[PDB]
Amino acid sequence: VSITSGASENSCTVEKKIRRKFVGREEYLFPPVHGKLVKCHVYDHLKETSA
Amino acid sequence: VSITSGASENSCTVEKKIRRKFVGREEYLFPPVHGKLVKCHVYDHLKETSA
Amino acid sequence: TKFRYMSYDHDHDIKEDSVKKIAISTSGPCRRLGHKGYFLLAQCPPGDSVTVSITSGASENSCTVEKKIRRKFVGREEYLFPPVHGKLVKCHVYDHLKETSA
Amino acid sequence: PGAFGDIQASSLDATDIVARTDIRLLKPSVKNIHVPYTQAVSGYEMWK
Amino acid sequence: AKCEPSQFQCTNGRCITLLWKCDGDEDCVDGSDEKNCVKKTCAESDFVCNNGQCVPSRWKCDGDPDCEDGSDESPEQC
Amino acid sequence: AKCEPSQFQCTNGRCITLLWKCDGDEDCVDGSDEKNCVKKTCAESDFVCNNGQCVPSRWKCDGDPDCEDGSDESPEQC
Amino acid sequence: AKCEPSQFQCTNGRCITLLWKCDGDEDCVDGSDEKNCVKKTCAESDFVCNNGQCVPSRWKCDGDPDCEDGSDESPEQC
Amino acid sequence: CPVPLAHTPTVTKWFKGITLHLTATRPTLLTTRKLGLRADATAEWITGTTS
Amino acid sequence: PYLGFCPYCRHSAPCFSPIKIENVWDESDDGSIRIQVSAQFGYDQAGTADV
Ligand SMILES: [Ca+2]
Ligand SMILES: [Ca+2]
Ligand SMILES: [Ca+2]
Ligand SMILES: [Ca+2]
Ligand SMILES: [Ca+2]
Ligand SMILES: [Ca+2]
Repeated sequence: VSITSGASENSCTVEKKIRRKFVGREEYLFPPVHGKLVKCHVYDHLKETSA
Repeated sequence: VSITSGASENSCTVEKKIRRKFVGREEYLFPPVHGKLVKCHVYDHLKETSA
Repeated sequence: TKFRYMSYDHDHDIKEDSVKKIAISTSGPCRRLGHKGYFLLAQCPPGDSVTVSITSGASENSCTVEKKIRRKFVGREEYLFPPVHGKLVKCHVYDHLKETSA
Repeated sequence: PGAFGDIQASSLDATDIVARTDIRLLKPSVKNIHVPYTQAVSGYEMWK
Repeated sequence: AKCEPSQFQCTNGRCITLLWKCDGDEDCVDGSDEKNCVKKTCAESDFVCNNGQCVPSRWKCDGDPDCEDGSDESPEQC
Repeated sequence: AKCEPSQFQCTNGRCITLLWKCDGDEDCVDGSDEKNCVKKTCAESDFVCNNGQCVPSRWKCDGDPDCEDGSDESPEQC
Repeated sequence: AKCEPSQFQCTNGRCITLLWKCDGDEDCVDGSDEKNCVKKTCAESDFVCNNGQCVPSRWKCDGDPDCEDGSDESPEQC
Repeated sequence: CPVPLAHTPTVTKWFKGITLHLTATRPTLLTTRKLGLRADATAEWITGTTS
Repeated sequence: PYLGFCPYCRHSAPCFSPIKIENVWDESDDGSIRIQVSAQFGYDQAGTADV
């Protein structure tokens, strides 16, 4: 995570094994146009939600 | 491929096994200066040609 | 602040440009840790090639060289980021002080 | 530690959590306030 | 009953994927978007794009997009 | 057998690669690039670099050199 | 000796770190920073940052940080 | 230079032998040798948890 | 907001930073990640909320 403005051009990072993730049992680089829909979990964008 | 103009800033992508390949019999990262000029095929940058 | 190179111009004279317009890369951009004479010292992420480049109008060419700059680590654990706490062991690092003679 | 269920509770909302993830801490050798901790990768992860 | 999409069997008897319900396009013949989701109607601290999408008004021209349609970099000023 | 460039023999008996057939660096004492091969200097609106490469009319100064000699981005004209 | 930092022993007899020998943040009462390293200040053509590590004022405010503390790009300085 | 310390391996002991419960996320080079006439030394780039 | 000591940031050597990674989660099936960071977002110096 890094800001790039003024004196505060600082960065920061830790070792995270953020491997490629998929759902279902077929690998993909991107969700396909279509073919099947399955229950999955995602971090929703509505910042009002609380986890 | 992306239109970085900022005016309609957008991008498109598709899966493709765009893997580096090499004519001849030795792996190389870049065409080395010296060795046999073996027969090979490449796209003619002259846009007036037709495939 | 500046570096110098022989120009392609047919009068064959040395031309200068500011060093902030140099960059070094292998996969992602490197950090230019120090420079002195015809030597650049940089820390780079692992990769299969090294590339030096300029970003200065006509002087925006670049050069790449095949080199197996694989990741390496002192000690006994293939750590990615230098550990914050642990044993200190004898390691060799290029002294960024450009006065030092190799 | 490191086996499945290395952390447990009767429910996620319960405050009676119990675990044994072999948590251990070392001396803070560096000036910068720290709390060096070493432990088994979560047994839930290994089981997964 | 649950069916093809595991979504909602809409009023006209069609297994419609709720993934499209909150989109502004009536997927079913009746209902669906008629059970209108939260169009917040944002105050002028936000600009409004061609989709009606709200985004922070200081980004109405900055060289980088904020709306899906990119109207926050529209040639109407930028 | 094929010559070392796998290509045409020039007048002195040497053979030369087509990669040099029209480079303007006459590889042989007679022939090679001396034999007619087509060059045209584009439209009169466009600019031209030291080696005779053209560049598009709107790129005569823009920060990105479209000739590999850099001529379309030199401080000598930008 | 070669103990907690495998480096030096201060006058209090404690193990103390040569890595922590020359830095504003000082250490054991003697057998430490006082015999300073090369802390020489550059010429007045160089800008001086809050850590006192000078850097050429030919740069200073340019959108690219040159000091370890980042002082050269501050709006308090630009 | 700083180098990490892999989590101390819980040791399980039994008749004339030991079981080391290694637990390290990064590849860690375990080595061991007997102090007898034959060292019989071994080395293994252990990863994750293993016995 | 507040500050912390990151194992690594702008100039490599571990240093303090107003922006520091505290935890990283990647349980989303879409592979998105949620970061906890030492800085605060959506709040002003006065503490008033602003996107
Ligand atoms: Ca709908
Ligand atoms: Ca915008
Ligand atoms: Ca020729
Ligand atoms: Ca150009
Ligand atoms: Ca000190
Ligand atoms: Ca600067």
